[PDB]
Amino acid sequence: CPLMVKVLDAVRGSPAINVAVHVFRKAADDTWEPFASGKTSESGELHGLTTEEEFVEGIYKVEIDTKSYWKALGISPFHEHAEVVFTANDSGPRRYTIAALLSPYSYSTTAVVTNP
Amino acid sequence: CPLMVKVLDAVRGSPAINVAVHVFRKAADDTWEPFASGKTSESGELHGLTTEEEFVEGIYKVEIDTKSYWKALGISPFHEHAEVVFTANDSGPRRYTIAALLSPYSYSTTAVVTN
Amino acid sequence: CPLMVKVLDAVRGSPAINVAVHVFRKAADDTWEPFASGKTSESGELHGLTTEEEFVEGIYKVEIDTKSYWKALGISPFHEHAEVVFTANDSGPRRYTIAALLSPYSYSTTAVVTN
Amino acid sequence: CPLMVKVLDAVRGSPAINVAVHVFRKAADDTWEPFASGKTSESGELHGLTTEEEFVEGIYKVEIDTKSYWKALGISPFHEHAEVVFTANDSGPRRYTIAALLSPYSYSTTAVVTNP
Ligand SMILES: OB(O)c1ccc(/C=C/c2cc(O)cc(O)c2)cc1
Ligand SMILES: OB(O)c1ccc(/C=C/c2cc(O)cc(O)c2)cc1
Repeated sequence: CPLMVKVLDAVRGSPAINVAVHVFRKAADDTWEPFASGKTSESGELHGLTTEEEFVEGIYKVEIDTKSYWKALGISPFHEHAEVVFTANDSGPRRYTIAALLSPYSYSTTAVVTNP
Repeated sequence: CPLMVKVLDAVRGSPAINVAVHVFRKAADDTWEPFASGKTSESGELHGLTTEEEFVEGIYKVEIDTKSYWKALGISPFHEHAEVVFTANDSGPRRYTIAALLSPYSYSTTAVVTN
Repeated sequence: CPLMVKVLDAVRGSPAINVAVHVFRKAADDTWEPFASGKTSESGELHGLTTEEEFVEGIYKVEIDTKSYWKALGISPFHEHAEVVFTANDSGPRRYTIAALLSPYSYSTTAVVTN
Repeated sequence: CPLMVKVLDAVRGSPAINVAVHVFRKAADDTWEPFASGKTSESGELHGLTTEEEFVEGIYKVEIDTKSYWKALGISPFHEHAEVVFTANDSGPRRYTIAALLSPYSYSTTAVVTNP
């Protein structure tokens, strides 16, 4: 798994389950092209977004749909979503974990980048 | 001052000074149009971005140029920038502070919304 | 004001008001002796804890009563309190702001140390 | 594993490896008694601190030695350590993950609490 997303809920102390995630990749014309999407599992994890072959060098945006997550719990949150934008694989293939910790008016995000 | 942005450095324990910040408002065609911008002060703060009259309900994006900040310090960072996207809502008098706490591979952001 | 404490609420997007805060200084016997305390203001801030003369180098603990804050809101929290333990060091004129951003099962804290 | 600790490094974008962790439990006389200790692995995880039988109801403190971690990397950090204090198992047995994300002048901590 070259790219994994993990989402946690800071209000409930739980994984954030069924969170929609959309990944885009910047194209040659500077537009964002759809690249992959999915939703988090019962463990707050989203695996299988892409493959080693498909995950080439580029600028990627990981959009986490936090607003829909909170609304389903009856909370009206501040943000529309949480976006994570980064250059990937420009020094060769790496494994990326994008983690986010969510609250209704705040979020934290970090990356764990490893060389296989 | 209906909108203020505050940026802090989690590595050095200081305000993040001279950081470029751009604010955009979502247009009817779903495109991001420039709304306001500036550079954070010595206290890591950016004031005077807009006025009560101009800051109507809508979807706004605050883009913080974190990459340039870390590069200026010789530190290789993860993110191209930090983006904060939110809806402004009229529900009594509201002032919005968007705060961001920066590290090379991580950031936190919160909103402090007061009367 | 060599030491200020600022507490924010990540659930409601507001200052955390009327939060009890206790500051301790580590004694020679390795026990925590009370140093200063108060309750955060309407802006989530606690000023006037100490003076330049009293705030000497040493190890300090700031304890924030997060549990009472969440209980007052009907929310069951994880932590008994939030504790921030640090050394004050003389290295030119320093002012310390200890900030904390609170959620029911999580908190972030940072130090803003300036001249 | 009723109690696990996970530590991440926000400067390097990596697990925080070889971080010392000490767990204490409040005794009847209100003193902190040593309960368990260990250090994080190459994945930033610390498993096997305790057992279901030993991890009874109580108030626990998890002390993460962040200062020693940073000093070994040549950084002089702000905090002495990061402390996490919580009541455990007072509504019956739960599984606890205590996570922390570290920077030299800041840290974030969250808990993931699950019912097996
Ligand atoms: O079970 B796991 O593999 C696991 C469990 C918890 C985390 C938490 C990460 C995290 C991210 C943040 O942005 C802030 C924070 O305090 C913690 C990661 C992996
Ligand atoms: O105008 B002020 O006096 C002010 C306003 C907001 C902050 C926010 C701090 C903060 C701390 C964290 O640990 C995490 C985070 O996202 C933000 C600080 C000072």
